[PDB]
Amino acid sequence: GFQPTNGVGYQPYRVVVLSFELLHAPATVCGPKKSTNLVKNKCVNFNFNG
Amino acid sequence: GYFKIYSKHTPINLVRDLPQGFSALEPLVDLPIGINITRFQTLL
Ligand SMILES: *[C@@H]1O[C@H](CO)[C@@H](O)[C@H](O)[C@H]1NC(C)=O
Repeated sequence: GFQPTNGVGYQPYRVVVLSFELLHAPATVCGPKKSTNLVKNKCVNFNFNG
Repeated sequence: GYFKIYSKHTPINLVRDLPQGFSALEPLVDLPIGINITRFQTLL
């Protein structure tokens, strides 16, 4: 019963629901990975693509 | 679950035969289809 004269609660809301599933197939979506700058000619630990 | 393809191209000038020689194939692509394949057919 929406009308323009409304208060805090009796307002129309949009809802979007996300859902996910697991399977033996390969993964298709993931969050991105952060990466440092590169220092050179120094003794350091390193991680390149794992 | 990954389907992988390899390929190469070369010129030949010979008839009704595979010419004797040696080559190696670079990788091209793979696809995450994960669909078991049992049969295939070629189109012309
Ligand atoms: C792979 O074969 C199995 C047989 O147990 C079948 O259940 C499954 O549907 C097949 N994969 C696809 C993508 O159809």
